[PDB]
Amino acid sequence: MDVLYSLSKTLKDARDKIVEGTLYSNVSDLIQQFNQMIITMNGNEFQTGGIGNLPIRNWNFDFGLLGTTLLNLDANYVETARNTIDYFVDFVDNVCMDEMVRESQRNGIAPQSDSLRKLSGLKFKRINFDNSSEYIENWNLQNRRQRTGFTFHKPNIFPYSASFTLNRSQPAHDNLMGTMWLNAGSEIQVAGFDYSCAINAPANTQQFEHIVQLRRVLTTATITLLPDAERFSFPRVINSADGATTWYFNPVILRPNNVEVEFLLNGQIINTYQARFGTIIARNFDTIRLSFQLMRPPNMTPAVAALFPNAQPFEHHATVGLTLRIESAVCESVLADASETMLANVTSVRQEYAIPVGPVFPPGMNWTDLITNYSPSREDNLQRVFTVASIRSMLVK
Amino acid sequence: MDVLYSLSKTLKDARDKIVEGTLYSNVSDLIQQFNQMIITMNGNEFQTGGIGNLPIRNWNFDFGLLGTTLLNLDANYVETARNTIDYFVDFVDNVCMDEMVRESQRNGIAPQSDSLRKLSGLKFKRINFDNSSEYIENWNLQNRRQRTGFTFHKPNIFPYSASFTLNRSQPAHDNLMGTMWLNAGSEIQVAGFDYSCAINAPANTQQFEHIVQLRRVLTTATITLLPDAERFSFPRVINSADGATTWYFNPVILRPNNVEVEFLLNGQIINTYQARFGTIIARNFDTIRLSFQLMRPPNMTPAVAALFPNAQPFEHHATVGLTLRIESAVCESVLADASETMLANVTSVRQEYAIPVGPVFPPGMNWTDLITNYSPSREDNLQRVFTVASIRSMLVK
Amino acid sequence: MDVLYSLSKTLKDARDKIVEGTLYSNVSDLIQQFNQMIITMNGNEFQTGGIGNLPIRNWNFDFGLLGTTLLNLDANYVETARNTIDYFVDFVDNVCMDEMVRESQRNGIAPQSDSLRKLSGLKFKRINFDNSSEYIENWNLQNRRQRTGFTFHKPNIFPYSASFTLNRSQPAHDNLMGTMWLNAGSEIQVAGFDYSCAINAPANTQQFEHIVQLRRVLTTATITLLPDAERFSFPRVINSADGATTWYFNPVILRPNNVEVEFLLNGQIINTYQARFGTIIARNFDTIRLSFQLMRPPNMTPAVAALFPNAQPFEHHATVGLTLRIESAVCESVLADASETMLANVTSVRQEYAIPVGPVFPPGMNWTDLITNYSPSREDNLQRVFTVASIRSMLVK
Amino acid sequence: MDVLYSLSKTLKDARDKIVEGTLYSNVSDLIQQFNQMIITMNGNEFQTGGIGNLPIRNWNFDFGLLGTTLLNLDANYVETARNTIDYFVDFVDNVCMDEMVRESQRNGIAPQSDSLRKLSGLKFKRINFDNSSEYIENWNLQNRRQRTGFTFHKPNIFPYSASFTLNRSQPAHDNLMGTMWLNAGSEIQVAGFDYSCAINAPANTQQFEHIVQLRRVLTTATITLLPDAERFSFPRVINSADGATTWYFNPVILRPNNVEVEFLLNGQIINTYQARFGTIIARNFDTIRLSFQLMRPPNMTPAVAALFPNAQPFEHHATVGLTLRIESAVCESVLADASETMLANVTSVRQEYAIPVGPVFPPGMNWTDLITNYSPSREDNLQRVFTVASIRSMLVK
Amino acid sequence: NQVLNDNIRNGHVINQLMEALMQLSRQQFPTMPVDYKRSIQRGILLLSNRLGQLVDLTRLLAYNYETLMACVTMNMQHVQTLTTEKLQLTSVTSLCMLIGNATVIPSPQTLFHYYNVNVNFHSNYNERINDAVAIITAANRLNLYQKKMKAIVEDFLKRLHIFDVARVPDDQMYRLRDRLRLLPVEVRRLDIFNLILMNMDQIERASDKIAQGVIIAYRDMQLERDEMYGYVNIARNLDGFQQIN
Repeated sequence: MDVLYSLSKTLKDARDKIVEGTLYSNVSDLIQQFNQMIITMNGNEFQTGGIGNLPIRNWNFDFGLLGTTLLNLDANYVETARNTIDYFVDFVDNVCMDEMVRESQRNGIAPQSDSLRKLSGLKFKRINFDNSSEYIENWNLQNRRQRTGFTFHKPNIFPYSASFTLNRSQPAHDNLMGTMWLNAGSEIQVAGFDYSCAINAPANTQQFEHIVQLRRVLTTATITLLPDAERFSFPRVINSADGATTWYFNPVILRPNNVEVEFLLNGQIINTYQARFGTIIARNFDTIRLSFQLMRPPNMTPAVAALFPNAQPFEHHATVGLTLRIESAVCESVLADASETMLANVTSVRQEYAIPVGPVFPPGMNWTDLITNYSPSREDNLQRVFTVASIRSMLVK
Repeated sequence: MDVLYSLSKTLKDARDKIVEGTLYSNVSDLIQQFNQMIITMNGNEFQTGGIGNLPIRNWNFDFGLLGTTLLNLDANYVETARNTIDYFVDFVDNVCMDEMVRESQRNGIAPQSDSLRKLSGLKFKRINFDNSSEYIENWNLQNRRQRTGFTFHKPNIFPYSASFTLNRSQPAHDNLMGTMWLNAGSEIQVAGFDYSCAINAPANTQQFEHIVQLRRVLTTATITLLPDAERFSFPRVINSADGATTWYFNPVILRPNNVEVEFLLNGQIINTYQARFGTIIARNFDTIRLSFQLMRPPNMTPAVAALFPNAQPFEHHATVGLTLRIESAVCESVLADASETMLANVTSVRQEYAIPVGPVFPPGMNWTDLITNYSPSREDNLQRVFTVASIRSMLVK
Repeated sequence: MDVLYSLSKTLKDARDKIVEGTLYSNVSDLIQQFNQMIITMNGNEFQTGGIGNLPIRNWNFDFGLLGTTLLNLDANYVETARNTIDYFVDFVDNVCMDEMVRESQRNGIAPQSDSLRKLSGLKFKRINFDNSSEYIENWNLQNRRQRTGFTFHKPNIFPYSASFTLNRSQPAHDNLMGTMWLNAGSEIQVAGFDYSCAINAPANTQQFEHIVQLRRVLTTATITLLPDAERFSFPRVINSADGATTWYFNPVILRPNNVEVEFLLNGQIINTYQARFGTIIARNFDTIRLSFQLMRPPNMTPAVAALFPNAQPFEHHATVGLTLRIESAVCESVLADASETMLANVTSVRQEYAIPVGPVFPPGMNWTDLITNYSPSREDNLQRVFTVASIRSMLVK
Repeated sequence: MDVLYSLSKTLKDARDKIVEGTLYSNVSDLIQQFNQMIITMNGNEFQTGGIGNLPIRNWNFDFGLLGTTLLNLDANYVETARNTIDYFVDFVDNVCMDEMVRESQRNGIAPQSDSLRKLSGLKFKRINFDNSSEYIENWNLQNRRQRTGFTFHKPNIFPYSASFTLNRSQPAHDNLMGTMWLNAGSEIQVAGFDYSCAINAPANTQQFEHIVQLRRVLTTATITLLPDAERFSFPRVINSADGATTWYFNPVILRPNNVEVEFLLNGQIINTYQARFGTIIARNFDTIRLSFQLMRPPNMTPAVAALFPNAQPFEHHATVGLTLRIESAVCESVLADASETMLANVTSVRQEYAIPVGPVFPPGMNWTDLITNYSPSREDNLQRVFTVASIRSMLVK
Repeated sequence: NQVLNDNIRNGHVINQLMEALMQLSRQQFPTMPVDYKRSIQRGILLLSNRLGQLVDLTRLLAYNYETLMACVTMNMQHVQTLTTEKLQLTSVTSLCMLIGNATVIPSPQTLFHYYNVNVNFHSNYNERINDAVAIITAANRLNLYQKKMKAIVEDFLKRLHIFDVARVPDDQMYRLRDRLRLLPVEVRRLDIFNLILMNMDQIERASDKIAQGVIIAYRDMQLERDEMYGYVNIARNLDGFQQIN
């Protein structure tokens, strides 16, 4: 594996640092590394593909080496080189792709393809170098074992979930109390509604709560917390819990009272914020708990008083809400986020080559399904597959 | 051109790797490269400016070299160097800017300035080096004809468009049916409304559709698709199609029925998703088609039934919607996105120096106008101009 | 590829400059080039054909060279040569044809055949020369990147389109107003008709407009614009828009009033001509817009007055029209035209050998279908395929 | 001038015969010629522009030579050359364009620009070579003076003219007799009409005649002559000669009787054809005379008899016509035709750079205006300007 | 300049040496009689200690070859010579452990002298080549079907000095021609022959002693008169009677 990596930074730091004119010296340490490779190769043969609409190409080697004591590289030098690189390019592509679809369960964390199973071989280790590509940097540390980790923008930790829970309801659905929410990606919006505007509630206050359990711990999270859930601030006709009928939601929004956000880790409060809107830091957590209340306004102008009668029908439904967005965070496990193309690369290669559904990943590499049941096997396969996608993107985008 | 690049990584990997302390051996491969330059230069003259409020500064060359002696770097060594770099800095700036304004129809791609036309000269080529800066990496590969590529977060592919289409309307605008939308940047929100709540529609279902044609193909796109269009979920007073009057929109939202998103490429469906909300991958497409329906609720509680009478007036307007956001994607053409400063750099330099409107770019480098009529000439000029902005940002931010 | 080219100008500038008599001195610079080839060749084995009804002939080489002796060609010299050329002729044919059928979606712009994939090899490049054949001249410039360009007589830019648009109609189709046209090849004919002869129209003038969007920009176009559309100047019985019935068109022609032709590029007017018939130049455009009016004659002799009553039935239908023909133009993309045999050569070879429909080109290389959806892939394949056809026509017509 | 030419076939026969591979030998006779140039140049400062929107790029010359110390051209050799050609390319363009606008009455047949006035200089004549480009071939022969000449497909000899002549008319325009025609480009269509169907005409035959005087003699013309003028075979409402009213033309077509076409030169019949339709040759003429008659049918079936009464009203108007098209011809003077891009090139460069109207050419290089008053000055300027356009098209299309 | 190079590695990065040693530093073990490992490893160490210096050796050559080399015009493809050149490991071994802080290089004057020679030589080869070619080609369009073979070749090689012909397999000399008879010709050389041929005819008849053939008519024929010869029997035109070369 680590093998694979090199094969690339080799070419990039190559197809990049080797141009018409450059003084020699800044490549001496480079040329060398390069050649070393060629040697190890030439002689051994390779097999690529064999599944679905995946071509089956064969490969051989025997390419001259490279000059040493020159000075300034003449055009002629380049072309006689680019022609030798373009075989490795078109190669690696066919290599990544081949091991970017195979999956195993017992040991689906390691190499699979007849291409790679031969790379982990010992006579090959003669290449590994310059491991500064964020992903490999993390692959290794995981191998030896330790505080791994990655960087994500608007991470994708919440499987899509859009639903409601009626804590008080009746057939006519004319006096409900409960919550409705949308958990998706890095965002949570939750609203608590009470058709009665806490008219008969103790202290004229109705308590609400929304708990979200992450499938993986997030550390060093920068989070935006804002009052109100715009998504649940408009009139809706919704299906009943049993699907037998539809109810009407006609919200009027009040400020959430006694807002308390807790970021817990294994049941323990790690961070807690009381009514603090704006930017907050949650340093280590696997659960978010949002508690907020609807408090019936003790003083109301006529226009307001008119919305909240002492008796039904309740036509304006008091609603309070919160919006929470994880802008950035670190996770010890790979995840999809709003900036990295890994998930899209893996999903795209599989779709383009009509790769059959396997035993590990959900059909279509569906993110919601994947994160909902993020088993150790799916994570090991995902990491292997994401690391390969990142190696590929150094050369082919 | 490639020339230009070096001139920078030269300075950065310079103004950075050279400080009071370190051993010579950590820059031996570097010092060299540097000097080589100085030589080629000294003796040659350059001139820049002469367009708008842009100065017309003249530059000359004949500078010393550098000790290949010393084991360690003494402060005195630095200062006698920084003083020589600060002429190249203040230079390059005046160089980038000069060729970051001139545009052309025929060969709108190639150089233009009396400064650069002289750089592509052969006697200079002796400089190129370390081309790992994502942009140059791509400039080259394009001069050779190869599958290029870039990386963007919340890309800016949709020219601003906010409008509606009334499929059924009448003078009073009291029983309309149609769609309204907002396409902007990387996001699309579209709502389908039917004032009659499909009372007389076949199967009590009204079909809607929204098609968006990208000006450039996007590949490896990670996309968030969510039901509902919050932007069109509130009461509005809108101008009529002919601008002669205003109509009232009073939405009540229902879940979009039979949602189908198709990502097409040249008329062919590449990806299709049926009612899948959350994160989805669209691997290669130039068109997005969103189809969704409003289905009159077959079972309604009294409160709901009251909103949808058998006869006009229709006072609550049934609305279904979708929201689609392209978080990240790859494009073979340069584009503005939510993270890169290229567009802003180019636009800012032109604004600061009162650069007159030219024959290629729309006034003010207006993004909507640019992407709406993204001609080959605008793209070649944009790429040249974006690549220069990226070279400049390595030294001057 | 470029390889291929030489192989020909080699033979032509050969089978042409070599006959019973001529002095050696007219071929010294030639003979040489020739031999060089032979060498590189013999020793290597080839295979051509397979796909469809195309024989698979195998080719070996090992031909002795020439003489630099005789400085006055003797018949005997020729024959011992022609016999060696006739193997290369009958060869190349079988070579062109083989790569003149294979298409590829992904990277279907480069070589495909087991014959050519081996030609682009490096050890062969030792041949390339005399690239003055208009097509290769352009192939190269495209490889590096630059304003390419070809020359065409009566170009074939308009996909066949013959239709009408009724702007005012009614079931009886006895008082229609609209336009009918024929766009095909390099010609456009459009007529605007108003059964009422603008009797109730503002200023007794009915405005018409016809817009045609080219799939590729044409530059340096010499165009003939004439008033009247002869094609729509005679009585017709036409199918209704819905195909349910037929209407009667009985035209009487009047001069088109306020004729304005605009040649636009990306929405901008590049050339505009007001009522100018004859020869006009459109220097760069992707769209043609023809605007013209029917103005009811303010003064009419009895015979004319009788054709245009104040009330229906309207029996003589006032019609105005325009005819526009692009005699010649330049396009950066290959196109079919009225003089070049490229399209016909490619289409003919495929038809003769019963080549199966592939993934790129429409069935039968149908021009209308091709130009209607002229994707980048179709253009790259078309150019490759047209360039090969042109190489072949240097020897085999 | 002739100078200019070389500068190109130099580059074409260069950028074409110089590529990675070939044996030196192919270019020995070439390389030489090339260098010779460089020498003569280096050291001379050149200025281009200074009018309308035409940049003013200045050019210096200091370029190396071309070693002749090689057999097979190594890639490195090319690039170090292409880089030197691309300065001459981008140069010549700016050179052609500069002298492709200025006009002079007195000596219009001569050079103008500060760029070219310096080229005709003597010290430069050391270059001239390979003058086989149809246009230069003709430029030369014109200065020593002799039988010059060109080739044109569907030439453009007829200024647009569309009109009629009423030989018998009256206020009501109910019994007219005359001709109507369209002369444009290489085509003539003429119809003779007699509302009375020669009822009172001697021998019941009405004679017609159409004479067209060419502004230049055409030789070796291949011409298509067909009976009938389709353009004048349909119903029309036409403006009266004085513009005061409109008349009605309702044609019914009969075969033209006693057709005689005469191609005259200085009043002498050079070719005459009696009723010969199809392809005819007119070998040398400056005038075409078409004579044809309408003969009242001596025998008529009832349906025919009904169209032609003995007394007015005459409702079906007997019409006979001819169509003549010059497919190809040779002219001693340059002309626009349906294949060459010269006129379009000159017109396009002037339009693109907003070149002001000058003293020689009509506004917009209008062809009809130009050919209508084709003075010696306009022809000399046109030839100079067309020859330059042809030199330019060898490199830039 | 096809001058087969070699590892910058070798060059001065030397280490190969350092590695050649480190690998040696761990070969000290059993198997057979004692008078063995003892003697063996002891020798090895003498390489090790000296390694500090052995380094220097690499540097030396590295440079020298890498230097000298430069001044060589004569391209140099790698071939399997037919002759060896004995090298006694004796000397090798000496050089090895026997070099100290010595440091020598090519005297300036020395270097030039080197260039100069290859130069001349080259020039001669190239030149004679042209001299050669020119002749042979002429030899053919002159129908001088005779020498063409050896004749020219002999002189050729001689002027090249270096080899004593004779011992040249006959397959070689001829094969040599076969290759020569396929090249252009120094414009100079060529350009002149073209000249001579064009005038050739003119000279031949223009001579005083010798003319082209005579005709026989057995027809009392009328003698002609020409100012320069008086009453003579010439005739600048033979047409109407067979020709027998």
